[PDB]
Amino acid sequence: EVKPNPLQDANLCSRVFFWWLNPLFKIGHKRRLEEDDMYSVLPEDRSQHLGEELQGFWDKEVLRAENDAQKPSLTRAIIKCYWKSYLVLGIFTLIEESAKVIQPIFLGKIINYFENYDPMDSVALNTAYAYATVLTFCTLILAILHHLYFYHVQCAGMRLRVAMCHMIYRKALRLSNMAMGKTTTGQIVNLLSNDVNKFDQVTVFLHFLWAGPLQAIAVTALLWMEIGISCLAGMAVLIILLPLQSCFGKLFSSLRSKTATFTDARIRTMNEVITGIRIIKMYAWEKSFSNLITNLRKKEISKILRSSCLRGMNLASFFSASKIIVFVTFTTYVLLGSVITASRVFVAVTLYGAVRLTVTLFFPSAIERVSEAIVSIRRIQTFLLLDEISQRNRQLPSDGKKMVHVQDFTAFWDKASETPTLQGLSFTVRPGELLAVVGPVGAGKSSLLSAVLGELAPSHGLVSVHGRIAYVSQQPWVFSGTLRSNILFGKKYEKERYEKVIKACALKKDLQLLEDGDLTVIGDRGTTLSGGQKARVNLARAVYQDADIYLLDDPLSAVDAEVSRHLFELCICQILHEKITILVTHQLQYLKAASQILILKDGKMVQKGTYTEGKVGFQAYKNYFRAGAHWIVFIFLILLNTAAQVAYVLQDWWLSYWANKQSMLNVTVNGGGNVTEKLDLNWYLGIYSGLTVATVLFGIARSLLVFYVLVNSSQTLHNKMFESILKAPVLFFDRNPIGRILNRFSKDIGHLDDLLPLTFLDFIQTLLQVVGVVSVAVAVIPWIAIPLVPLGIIFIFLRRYFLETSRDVKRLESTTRSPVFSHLSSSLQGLWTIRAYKAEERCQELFDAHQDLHSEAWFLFLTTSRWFAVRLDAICAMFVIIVAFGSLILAKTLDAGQVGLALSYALTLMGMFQWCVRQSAEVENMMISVERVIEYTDLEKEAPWEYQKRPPPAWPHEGVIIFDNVNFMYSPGGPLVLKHLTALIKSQEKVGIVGRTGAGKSSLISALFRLSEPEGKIWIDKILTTEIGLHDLRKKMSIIPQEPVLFTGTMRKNLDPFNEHTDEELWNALQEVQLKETIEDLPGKMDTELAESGSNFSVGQRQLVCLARAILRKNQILIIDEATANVDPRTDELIQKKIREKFAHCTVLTIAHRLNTIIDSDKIMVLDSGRLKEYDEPYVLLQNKESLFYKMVQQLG
Ligand SMILES: C[C@@H]1CC[C@@]2(OC1)O[C@H]1C[C@H]3[C@@H]4CC=C5C[C@@H](OCCC(CO)CO)CC[C@]5(C)[C@H]4CC[C@]3(C)[C@H]1[C@@H]2C
Ligand SMILES: C[C@@H]1CC[C@@]2(OC1)O[C@H]1C[C@H]3[C@@H]4CC=C5C[C@@H](OCCC(CO)CO)CC[C@]5(C)[C@H]4CC[C@]3(C)[C@H]1[C@@H]2C
Ligand SMILES: C[C@@H]1CC[C@@]2(OC1)O[C@H]1C[C@H]3[C@@H]4CC=C5C[C@@H](OCCC(CO)CO)CC[C@]5(C)[C@H]4CC[C@]3(C)[C@H]1[C@@H]2C
Ligand SMILES: C[C@@H]1CC[C@@]2(OC1)O[C@H]1C[C@H]3[C@@H]4CC=C5C[C@@H](OCCC(CO)CO)CC[C@]5(C)[C@H]4CC[C@]3(C)[C@H]1[C@@H]2C
Ligand SMILES: C[C@@H]1CC[C@@]2(OC1)O[C@H]1C[C@H]3[C@@H]4CC=C5C[C@@H](OCCC(CO)CO)CC[C@]5(C)[C@H]4CC[C@]3(C)[C@H]1[C@@H]2C
Ligand SMILES: C[C@@H]1CC[C@@]2(OC1)O[C@H]1C[C@H]3[C@@H]4CC=C5C[C@@H](OCCC(CO)CO)CC[C@]5(C)[C@H]4CC[C@]3(C)[C@H]1[C@@H]2C
Ligand SMILES: C[C@@H]1CC[C@@]2(OC1)O[C@H]1C[C@H]3[C@@H]4CC=C5C[C@@H](OCCC(CO)CO)CC[C@]5(C)[C@H]4CC[C@]3(C)[C@H]1[C@@H]2C
Ligand SMILES: C[C@@H]1CC[C@@]2(OC1)O[C@H]1C[C@H]3[C@@H]4CC=C5C[C@@H](OCCC(CO)CO)CC[C@]5(C)[C@H]4CC[C@]3(C)[C@H]1[C@@H]2C
Ligand SMILES: C[C@@H]1CC[C@@]2(OC1)O[C@H]1C[C@H]3[C@@H]4CC=C5C[C@@H](OCCC(CO)CO)CC[C@]5(C)[C@H]4CC[C@]3(C)[C@H]1[C@@H]2C
Ligand SMILES: C[C@@H]1CC[C@@]2(OC1)O[C@H]1C[C@H]3[C@@H]4CC=C5C[C@@H](OCCC(CO)CO)CC[C@]5(C)[C@H]4CC[C@]3(C)[C@H]1[C@@H]2C
Ligand SMILES: C[C@@H]1CC[C@@]2(OC1)O[C@H]1C[C@H]3[C@@H]4CC=C5C[C@@H](OCCC(CO)CO)CC[C@]5(C)[C@H]4CC[C@]3(C)[C@H]1[C@@H]2C
Ligand SMILES: C[C@@H]1CC[C@@]2(OC1)O[C@H]1C[C@H]3[C@@H]4CC=C5C[C@@H](OCCC(CO)CO)CC[C@]5(C)[C@H]4CC[C@]3(C)[C@H]1[C@@H]2C
Ligand SMILES: C[C@@H]1CC[C@@]2(OC1)O[C@H]1C[C@H]3[C@@H]4CC=C5C[C@@H](OCCC(CO)CO)CC[C@]5(C)[C@H]4CC[C@]3(C)[C@H]1[C@@H]2C
Ligand SMILES: C[C@@H]1CC[C@@]2(OC1)O[C@H]1C[C@H]3[C@@H]4CC=C5C[C@@H](OCCC(CO)CO)CC[C@]5(C)[C@H]4CC[C@]3(C)[C@H]1[C@@H]2C
Ligand SMILES: CN(Cc1cnc2nc(N)nc(N)c2n1)c1ccc(C(=O)N[C@@H](CCC(=O)O)C(=O)O)cc1
Ligand SMILES: Nc1ncnc2c1ncn2[C@@H]1O[C@H](COP(=O)(O)OP(=O)(O)NP(=O)(O)O)[C@@H](O)[C@H]1O
Ligand SMILES: CCCCCCCCCCCCCCCC(=O)O
Ligand SMILES: [Mg+2]
Repeated sequence: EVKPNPLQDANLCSRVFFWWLNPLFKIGHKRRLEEDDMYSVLPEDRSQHLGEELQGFWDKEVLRAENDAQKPSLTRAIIKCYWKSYLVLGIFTLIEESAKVIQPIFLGKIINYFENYDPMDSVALNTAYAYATVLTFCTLILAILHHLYFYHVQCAGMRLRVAMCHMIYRKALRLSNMAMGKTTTGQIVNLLSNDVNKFDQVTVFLHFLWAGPLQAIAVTALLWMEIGISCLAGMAVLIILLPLQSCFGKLFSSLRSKTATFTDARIRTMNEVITGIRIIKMYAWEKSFSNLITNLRKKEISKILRSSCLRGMNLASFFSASKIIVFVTFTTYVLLGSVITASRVFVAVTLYGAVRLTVTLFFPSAIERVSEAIVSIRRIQTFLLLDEISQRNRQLPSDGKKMVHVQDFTAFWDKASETPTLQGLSFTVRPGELLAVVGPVGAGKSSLLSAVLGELAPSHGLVSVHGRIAYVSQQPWVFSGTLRSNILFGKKYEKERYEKVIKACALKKDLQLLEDGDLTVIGDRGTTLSGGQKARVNLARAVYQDADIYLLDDPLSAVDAEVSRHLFELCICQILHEKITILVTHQLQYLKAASQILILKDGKMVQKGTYTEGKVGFQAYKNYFRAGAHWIVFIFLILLNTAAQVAYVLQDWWLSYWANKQSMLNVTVNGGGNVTEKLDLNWYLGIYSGLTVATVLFGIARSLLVFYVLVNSSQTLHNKMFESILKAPVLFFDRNPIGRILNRFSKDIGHLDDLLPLTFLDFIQTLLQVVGVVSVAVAVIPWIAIPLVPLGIIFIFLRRYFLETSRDVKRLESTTRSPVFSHLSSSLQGLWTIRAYKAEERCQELFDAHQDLHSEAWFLFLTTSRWFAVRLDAICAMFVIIVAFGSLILAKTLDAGQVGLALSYALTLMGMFQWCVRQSAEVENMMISVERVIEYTDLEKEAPWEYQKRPPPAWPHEGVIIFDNVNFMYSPGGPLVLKHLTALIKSQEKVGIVGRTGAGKSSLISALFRLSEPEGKIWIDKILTTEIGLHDLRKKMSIIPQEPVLFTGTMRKNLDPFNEHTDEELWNALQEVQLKETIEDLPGKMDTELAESGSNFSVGQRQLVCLARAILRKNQILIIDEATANVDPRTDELIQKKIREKFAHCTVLTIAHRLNTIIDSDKIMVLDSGRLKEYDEPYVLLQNKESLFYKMVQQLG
């Protein structure tokens, strides 16, 4: 196979340290990874194996439920399948919990040694060394073993996901027709896409369901044994932290919902602006959409700011939660009359930190993921119990005959429907005869196709279909694979028959067309073909695959007569000599190749007659931030962050200093306790309370400020983007697909509004916490700086060596995930022919291969992530060992408080470091959206809407426009389309100027509607067109598009978005233009909210309302962008009467392919190669004596 998984031959040490992954990274560092550089899935992880095992378990569960007469449970089957393999990992989770719980005990033993320091006690030093050895043993167990266990847990989750997908596909291939109608293909694709990924997550935290509450209990016990009932107080706060935060989360969700609605609305308008941007710029309607989007964005940014404030409050609350817990518990401790010591204080601090992280991060996450997985299992289960075809029976004996007969069959697509689709049909088919049903679609040719017991199971009829069915559908379908596979469809390669189809079936054209040849791989979803090829290849599969019964829904209609005649002589008469030839047709040639004709209506068979009857630079970050706020604000922000972290560390430093001062104090004030230098509770307690209050306040302020500045940056960037895009040239929209721009406006902006601020704030917070831990350790033991310089350096290199590969693997997993869904989708389009060919196992194997490839991707992703995690935690464990033992080596220059503080922070460095590195990677990956946003933010814009000119009103005094040696450039650096066009429009005249091409007539538009870029001297109103701004130029030009599109919003906004017409004006304007009978009946009257792009208005009414807007607009000219021809005839007679008296107020120029629309026009601009050779009236031109007019009259018609 491919390079076999080294995990098979990997020994225990290599598997724990992921040593076997080393070669891959090497190649991952040498070049770019592909699918060939991949590792095959393990034999026990193959999709077929897991699918079969879960099939057995689920079938057993179904049988048990049926025996005991209750609804079967999928959760029961999943548990009964994976519980043995999961409880062992729960064993390891017990071990991990025990190590995490008992590490602070040995921390307290070392600190107690420091508390009772005696330089002459060697035995105490040896005991402390042994305690440090046990502590580092525990942290290595925690470091390299939680990661091996985590990889196994994630592998279990991936196994569950793969088995579930195999289950779903196996069910889908056996789904029913009416069930297919009940459930859409989108629902099933969604099941494979987002509803099954939850199983990849729940398994991560499932064991915590019993690990969290238990560990918590244990911690409480230990805490009691240290400080008694006071510990409970701290625990109480932790408990309070569980509901309240969850409660706020609920509120969070609510706010999110509201924002969603606004976003959708905005996005809708976004689509409506980008798809019809040409029209928006054509009509000079930019102000209306601009203000509408401004209002929508303002509301959205208000709701997003509220949600961001809530999330920032949550982050600040968790950041300061440890201090609140410690402050409460130790204030209770001191106020009860006790005296604090470094050992007990820092044991309590470490235990509280561990238990708080567990209880407040893993347990609620475990509950949330379990609930999501439960609802997903419920949905997937109700799909697996979705009614399947009432059991599709293996076909009845194909005993050499072709005896089929239908006698008063009343069974349809939906049995409950009383309206007959097919019945009356009562005939008998004999072996070898050729039949061919021909006639109108009717209501049952599909039933004759499905007469293979597809969807017409006989309620009263009885059809003995014998033989092998070759079904061809209305829409031919081509599956994912190689052209050999689609032609072959499981059949063995037969060269001569393949040649036979290439000659008789005339596929040599396709051989020529394919870019690779006879080895050409069918593209994804089989696109490397055309409709003729898919229909022909369906018939080709049937005839090559030498089936017996051939059901063809008009495949010879699509193909040409040559191939059709070839298959009658060669195939239908000779090769398909003893095959069923059900062929619907409408030409006269397959009508005359047939022997029997079937014509159908609702049910009753009328007759049976015969014939004669990579990274983002500092510029990106700088522009994002300076887009956020003034650099003074950023100086204030970094000062606030530093103050917050300083207060966070100093709250514990105050406890440590109390301990250090307390150590000197124990020496004189405790042992020599007669003087009773009682600690001034007011003084000491006040500084402690002030420090913790300052920590809380500074954390809250920093979180709020970061969120506010980032959200403000997002809002300014979005506003700038809309303003910039609104001024984008039509060239940008022509070059860039609509989907690309819509995606840039939707996904990146959603990122910048939701994910980027939160991730950036979390990364900054965690990085500051890590820096605080490192600085505490360095401050306590300065020599710790010496080994820290190499370690960090190594980390940097390591990071690169991972990322350079990691991104690639991630990219690979993205490109390997969409094929699976497409194959499922492919199965859904052609399920009929899949069941027709009895090819369920082949499609199952193809889906299994697609899933196995994606399983390779997912396995690589999990394993590489664990490799990096193992090395990072090894670095952190090395740091903890270094701190604890360098503390032990000297000890002379250190006291209990400093050692306790430093060790507790080293004991917390691990999780924080993991969070910070992964979050930094996430931020760096997500900043590509910011890069794209800045790219759109600075695209080239056109001339300003108003320049300086500003003509006096009543401007279109003359309406005279001329062109004077213009050399047209359609696109900069493109072809030449107009060279010295010299038209003449008189003053104060109901006369117009029109060109023809989307760029020649747009040249006219550049002169007035402003959409192309003519070079030549242009005289509008005896003033050059150039000096007039965009809108001040766009204002006096009325126009009708090829497709008079309609925009979502009120009816009032569509008729007049600028509100320049008084109400009785719209009333009498629509009655004069006769739309009033249509609009009076509209429920919204004038302010009717239109449907999706004006669905209710007819196309005749859409052109009518655009001409009507122009009429209220009261311009003197109007351009019909080749629209006098694509006019509905009531409108044609109408528009003739219009330019006689109704558009009398607007000038129409009729350029068209409908000659009747142009004979009436006063002037015709004849153009060859896009050039005006002759310019005079049509009447001289229309007769025979004329050059080009006579050519269009002759040849063009
Ligand atoms: C995960 C597990 C949790 C429980 C547990 O294991 C790991 O935690 C360990 C702590 C250990 C003690 C630590 C300190 C010393 C001092 C040392 O001093 C020798 C002095 C001599 C020089 O050799 C003369 O100077 C003798 C041994 C002793 C008492 C350990 C005994 C075993 C203990 C109890 C272990 C216990 C089974
Ligand atoms: C509700 C939450 C879940 C359960 C739990 O947390 C809170 O509820 C707490 C009750 C605590 C015990 C109450 C009283 C004492 C007596 C004391 O002094 C006398 C000693 C002498 C008595 O016979 C000889 O042992 C020693 C400690 C002990 C046993 C407590 C231990 C911790 C315990 C089990 C805590 C436990 C983890
Ligand atoms: C959900 C709940 C939130 C918080 C809470 O429980 C859980 O946290 C507990 C802490 C308790 C105090 C701890 C110790 C004592 C002992 C005794 O005073 C010493 C007497 C004598 C002994 O030798 C001289 O030392 C009297 C009672 C007192 C003050 C407790 C009162 C109730 C308190 C405040 C509890 C409070 C309701
Ligand atoms: C965990 C949650 C956060 C809020 C809270 O619990 C829930 O946190 C607890 C702190 C408790 C106080 C701690 C200490 C004392 C001193 C004692 O005085 C006799 C001392 C004696 C020897 O020192 C003679 O001097 C009387 C009781 C009192 C005031 C407690 C009252 C209840 C308080 C306020 C609790 C409060 C409701
Ligand atoms: C602290 C004590 C020790 C531990 C423990 O007890 C208390 O903590 C509890 C957490 C409980 C689960 C939390 C959430 C759910 C989801 C729900 O599914 C959605 C259904 C809904 C969707 O809309 C309605 O349809 C099903 C129940 C389940 C899995 C709980 C199971 C029992 C559990 C494991 C309990 C466990 C024994
Ligand atoms: C990012 C920033 C880099 C620099 C910096 O912050 C973070 O690093 C901090 C460390 C601080 C010192 C720590 C300990 C002491 C000892 C004591 O000196 C004798 C006192 C004696 C005679 O007065 C008493 O009897 C007090 C002062 C001193 C030197 C601190 C000074 C400020 C310093 C330099 C801070 C400085 C602004
Ligand atoms: C981004 C953040 C900006 C600020 C910050 O981090 C990064 O900068 C660090 C400065 C550190 C203190 C410097 C000096 C000491 C003295 C030491 O004792 C000396 C005794 C001596 C006798 O020989 C040596 O042995 C005890 C600790 C303490 C107070 C430090 C605590 C942590 C502090 C506050 C850190 C603080 C959080
Ligand atoms: C921008 C940042 C704002 C905060 C901050 O930096 C800059 O401001 C600094 C002030 C520092 C303290 C100055 C003096 C002392 C006294 C010393 O006690 C000697 C006892 C005895 C020995 O002989 C005397 O004779 C212990 C250390 C301590 C408390 C410093 C702690 C760290 C502090 C709080 C620093 C803190 C990180
Ligand atoms: C940002 C935060 C604000 C500032 C702050 O944290 C950071 O900085 C810390 C430094 C601490 C002081 C260090 C050393 C001394 C020793 C001794 O000095 C007696 C001198 C007096 C009598 O002889 C002369 O008249 C008494 C205690 C004192 C002043 C500490 C008190 C608490 C202080 C001010 C802490 C305070 C909360
Ligand atoms: C940052 C925010 C501002 C408010 C605040 O946090 C949040 O700031 C904290 C500082 C605390 C005070 C510090 C020092 C003392 C002196 C002591 O006695 C002195 C006697 C003698 C010297 O020995 C005088 O010369 C009495 C208590 C008192 C006033 C504290 C009270 C509580 C206070 C006000 C805290 C308060 C909650
Ligand atoms: C972070 C939170 C906000 C700020 C704050 O709380 C915590 O940080 C503390 C800094 C403290 C002062 C620093 C240095 C000393 C000198 C020393 O000795 C000289 C005084 C002498 C007479 O001149 C007699 O001691 C002790 C007193 C004093 C002035 C502190 C007072 C309390 C203050 C103002 C606290 C303040 C409210
Ligand atoms: C984000 C950054 C992480 C790293 C870092 O900043 C923040 O963390 C700070 C901790 C600082 C030390 C704290 C305490 C002291 C004691 C003092 O005692 C002199 C007494 C006498 C004998 O020399 C004077 O004559 C000497 C200096 C020293 C060791 C600091 C050095 C600078 C350090 C390492 C800082 C370092 C750049
Ligand atoms: C790149 C890294 C930056 C940090 C660091 O490494 C390199 O820079 C080093 C400088 C060292 C100090 C130098 C001088 C002295 C004087 C001495 O007083 C007795 C003097 C007597 C006997 O030496 C003369 O003969 C006490 C110790 C002290 C303060 C050192 C402490 C450790 C320090 C801070 C080291 C620290 C780990
Ligand atoms: C804690 C763990 C320690 C080991 C380890 O993980 C962490 O550290 C990682 C760093 C990786 C190396 C980075 C760069 C090079 C480049 C090139 O050699 C240049 C040679 C030239 C440079 O100066 C002269 O020597 C070839 C590859 C090599 C050596 C990488 C190999 C794999 C290494 C050793 C990884 C290894 C698994
Ligand atoms: C300490 N910390 C910081 C942090 C940041 N934001 C938070 N936000 C909230 N709401 N709650 C928290 N507890 C929290 N914690 C952590 C710790 C662990 C993980 C964690 O769940 N998992 C692994 C990786 C697993 C994963 O989440 O994908 C890690 O990187 O530490 C996340 C954040
Ligand atoms: N999915 C379906 N659900 C219900 N009824 C259906 C379905 N598909 C087809 N029908 C029935 O069949 C009718 C369509 O005519 P059909 O028998 O498919 O003609 P045809 O095969 O399209 N003929 P031609 O186009 O000339 O090859 C429908 O109007 C229904 O009566
Ligand atoms: C304490 C953890 C810090 C993590 C922050 C990331 C620091 C990365 C510094 C190097 C950036 C990348 C250098 C070029 C290589 C690349 O293309 O990624
Ligand atoms: Mg049909």
